[PDB]
Amino acid sequence: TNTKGKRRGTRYMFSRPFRKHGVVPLATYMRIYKKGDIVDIKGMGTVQKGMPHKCYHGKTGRVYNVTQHAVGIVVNKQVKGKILAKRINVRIEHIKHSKSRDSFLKRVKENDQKKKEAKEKGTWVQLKRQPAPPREAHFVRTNGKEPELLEPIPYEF
Amino acid sequence: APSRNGMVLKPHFHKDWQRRVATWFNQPARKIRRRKARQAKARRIAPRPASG
Amino acid sequence: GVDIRHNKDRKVRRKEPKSQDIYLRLLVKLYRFLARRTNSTFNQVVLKRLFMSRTNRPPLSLSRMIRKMKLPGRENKTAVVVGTITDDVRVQEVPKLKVCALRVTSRARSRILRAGGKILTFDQLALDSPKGCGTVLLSGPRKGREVYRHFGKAPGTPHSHTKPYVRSKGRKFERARGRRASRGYKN
Amino acid sequence: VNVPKTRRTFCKKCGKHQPHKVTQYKKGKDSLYAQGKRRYDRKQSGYGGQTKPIFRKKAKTTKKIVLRLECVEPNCRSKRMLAIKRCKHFELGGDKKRKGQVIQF
RNA sequence: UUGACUGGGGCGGUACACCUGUCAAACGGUAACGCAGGUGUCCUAAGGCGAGCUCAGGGAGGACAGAAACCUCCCGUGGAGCAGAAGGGCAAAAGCUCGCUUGAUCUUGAUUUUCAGUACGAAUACAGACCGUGAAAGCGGGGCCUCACGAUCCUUCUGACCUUUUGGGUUUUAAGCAGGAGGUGUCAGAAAAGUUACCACAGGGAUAACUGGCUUGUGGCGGCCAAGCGUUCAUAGCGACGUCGCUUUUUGAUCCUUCGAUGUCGGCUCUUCCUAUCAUUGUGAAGCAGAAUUCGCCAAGCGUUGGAUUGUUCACCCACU
RNA sequence: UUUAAAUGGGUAAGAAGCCCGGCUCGCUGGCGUGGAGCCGGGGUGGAAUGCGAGUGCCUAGUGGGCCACUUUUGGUAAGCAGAACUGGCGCUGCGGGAUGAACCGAACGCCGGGUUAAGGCGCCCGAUGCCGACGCUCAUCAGACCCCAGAAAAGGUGUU
RNA sequence: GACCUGGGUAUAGGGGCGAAAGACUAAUCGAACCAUCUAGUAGCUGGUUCCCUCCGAAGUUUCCCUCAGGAUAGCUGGCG
RNA sequence: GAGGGGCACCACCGGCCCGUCUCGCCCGCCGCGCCGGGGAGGUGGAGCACGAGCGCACGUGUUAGGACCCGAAAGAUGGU
RNA sequence: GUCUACGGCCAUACCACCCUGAACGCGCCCGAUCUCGUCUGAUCUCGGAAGCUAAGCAGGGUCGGGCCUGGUUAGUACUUGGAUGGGAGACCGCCUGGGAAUACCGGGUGCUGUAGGCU
Ligand SMILES: [Mg+2]
Ligand SMILES: [Mg+2]
Ligand SMILES: [Mg+2]
Ligand SMILES: [Mg+2]
Ligand SMILES: [Mg+2]
Ligand SMILES: [Mg+2]
Ligand SMILES: [Mg+2]
Ligand SMILES: [Mg+2]
Ligand SMILES: [Mg+2]
Ligand SMILES: [Zn+2]
Repeated sequence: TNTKGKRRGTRYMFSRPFRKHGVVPLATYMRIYKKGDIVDIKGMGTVQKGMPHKCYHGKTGRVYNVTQHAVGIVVNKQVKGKILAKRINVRIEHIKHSKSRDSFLKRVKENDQKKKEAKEKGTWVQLKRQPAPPREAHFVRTNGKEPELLEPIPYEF
Repeated sequence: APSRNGMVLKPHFHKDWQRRVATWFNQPARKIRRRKARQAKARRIAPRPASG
Repeated sequence: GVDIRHNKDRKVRRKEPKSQDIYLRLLVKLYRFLARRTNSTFNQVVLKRLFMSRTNRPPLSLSRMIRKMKLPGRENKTAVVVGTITDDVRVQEVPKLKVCALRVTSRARSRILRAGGKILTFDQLALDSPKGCGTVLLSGPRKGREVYRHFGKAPGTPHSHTKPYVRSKGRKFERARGRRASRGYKN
Repeated sequence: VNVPKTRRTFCKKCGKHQPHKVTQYKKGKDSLYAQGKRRYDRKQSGYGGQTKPIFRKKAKTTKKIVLRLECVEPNCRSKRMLAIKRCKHFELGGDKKRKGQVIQF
């Protein structure tokens, strides 16, 4: 019916984007992945060996195995009525470091150095974040001039 | 015709087994019958030991 | 109308035993009085185990009880089990521990008493320790049943270890295809 | 599909690469007195007719051709089976091809 | 015994196992006898590794030599090639040429794909061997990736100085264990020709042939525009190229109702209804002299026959009006 | 197809974390290198909202569906054929749409008082029996309330 | 007249007899009638008997000579 | 506040037994061998890791039996 | 102020053309006896140091072409959610939120690591 073949709906996503073809740059290979690193999957098109599947392109998993040319990644995959932790072996060119935790690893750094910064000074800094509050009762100035009158323009073709 | 996890069974009832059924309703009445056949024999060989 | 629930909302525990044993009903009337009146959680755990099934109240061998009471600190407390105490043949000597159970077996209660021990019921447990103070309550291995090793994923599933229902263990009984790499596949 | 006459491959007897004499595998004289031939003879015999299925709905046109590698170094004589993906025409020792050819059809 | 799917069935086709682009609605998934095609192979190199090289095309020159022969220089981001269908990918290259080779070998698990998260097939990351190639880093366990294939039972061959051959030995044989092959294309795999109007049963309105219903392509009947025709003169009468509608008296299309039955053509007999008016009443317009016609309007009151051929509906002819 | 939304998909928002010192290794190797594991130690307030959760066994019925917005394929079209998302009908009464499977409101234990939703208030028929406001419209075929149950191009010195 | 007819007699069920219609064989004939195997089989139609309380579906996945049927996952309830 | 011992169960690491595979050396003698036993790593098993079964009763589910009830067109045996 | 060897990001780095280039270097350059490779010491390999900034190479220039970035296009086009909104329809407006792209115009045109040398 609808051709259950690997690399099927990937006319555009296993394609190098535009005017970035050629042999791949070398800092991609000089990336260091350890166990528990949070990596995100993006299959390229130049390297043919370790592309995961189109099910995982765009998703983000965790490293449990490090090999000579690849990395074992456990990702969550949505099958019909449940998710499953699938462990997929992906070569090193199709992954990169996900920055998705690195705004949390900055504010565990600047939180604990600021926690003891008030412990030595005796204050109540309240380092837990709040979402965007309603605006402060401010006081606008209209110094000298007048608010400009605008009116809806007529219709023309 | 089967279902979830169970035994895979071969019941030997594919034959006319209801004409060959044996009901042990006489098995009390055959135990007191073969007791009496031991007693009426034990006094027939009266001095000789029973069970021969 | 109010919400869109699936109506769980009927808790499916036990509020009384299905057993009609009148001695066991007197223990419940002893301990559901204690559970609502003594502010101890010992008498809530003992009371909910008197409700439990014969399956959920497994037996406890006499060698686990002396293995789980030779721990540091347990030397002069009481062994409590809502369930039976069978003995181990495997054990050689028995200490002088103090126990408490529904129904210790005949050989096990001969061996505790020779060694200087003391069997209690839940009646004279309640008069000694009403709060449950100075007790080590134990349980038998409730997944020790043979029933639980047929439970799992499915025998044909890969990495299953699930013991199929065969009418006779042996050669020619569920060993050919789906069990070895030659005859078809191995699961 | 053309394979060469000899081939330097692994032999399981000594655990080395050492050359082999590769020929073609033929099926063989179907022996009497095998267990399923003994069974088919005491089943077919009598009244009842043909007693087992005879396959007639044939579809494939080729076969998986298999080679037999024969370890050439003496007092080893280790034989084994090696398969190839299926082919219609199978040469076995002839005509290595060269690309400087006037080939004209 | 006489396959299945099927806008009823048959014939046709294969949507029956599979791959590419689209449908598909920017993760993935997604149907139709949807669209555009493809597969049951080919390859000892078109596998492997290293080296050197650059392609299609164009410009400008060179004896014959011209659109196309070979030679040279310049430009040349892939417009070439990569066995074949497409899509993706690729330039000191995955393409061309050359030198070596056989990793297209041995072995155990795990993971991915379809998926029930079973199998096959295909694949990925390893590991332990033995090897190839390269100065080396390395790369390599088939083809640049996405397809190219196949259970149980049976058979055959190979493997160990193996296991069993029933009281104990020896030998042949047979059975085993391990993995290759000989197939199931209806491709998770039966062993298979019709005919029935002499026919039978269980059903099915899940499903045709009749009406009715939705639809109006088609058939019909109408308008709007106006290049023209009408001696002249668009519109008395017509009217191309268009374009908007109505009707359910055509035929389809669909499959809603009916398969424990709605009696299926035509004619005869008989009543009513409609108007999109052939005639009769009252009228307006002509390219209306009169006569006769023609085109509109109110209008269904009242009429609309006798026959030959044909089962005819329909047709066609004679005659009356 | 260079560019490229909205909607959408994954992940992270802590003690299973952060840090320090030490020991193991047959892996790695200029290196007391690298990385894994292991032991001991140090300090918990780490988005908003809501909610009690976890897990096992046994298991019936079902495997003809249909509909409506929105997005779509085949088709001239269909109360047609086929998909996507959500709701509903089937399984479901009630108020309204006169009528009704699916529209609109709202879901239902048995009753009294109150108030509304959608819809309405000449009379059938509860409620405008308001001294309701401003205009538009004359039909010899008037118009009259989602789905929805009848119309188009074109035209009018008819009136605004 | 290859005529009509009585009684006697012969042929019997995959058999009989047929100037042939698959006609006729005891109102039964493209295979009689009686009894038994037999309560044969049916994925197909029909029916399936008291009350109240609580929870409450699915018409989709994958495989099948599969398409009016099953098996399997989902959905449910019951027990904990 | 904190600390301690931690049931059952869950997850993980380690070990053990049987089959196979690679790698290796040592040990024993009812008799010195085409003998016996051991090791270290990886794997296959419905295993061990201080036992939970048995018998009896009931309820539910499925299966074989006429199998919830009724229903064919048939096939066969022996007769009239 | 720049370079050489090796690099990272891979056009703000490329492309066409025109100027300038001290000192080190890079290079053109001069030779085949060896090493090696050619139809051809042209390339490739090997011996150098007689000349040269002509080229490459490096700076700078062009109302340059691209490339990068920004306005404008534009709250436009689309779109979430909503209505017993309009319309015979096709389609449309509003509500509640999100929000592009080209022409046209403006500004930039390599940044850096390791190691060594010149000034
Ligand atoms: Mg609504
Ligand atoms: Mg020379
Ligand atoms: Mg030479
Ligand atoms: Mg030279
Ligand atoms: Mg220069
Ligand atoms: Mg110059
Ligand atoms: Mg310049
Ligand atoms: Mg410029
Ligand atoms: Mg919207
Ligand atoms: Zn050999």
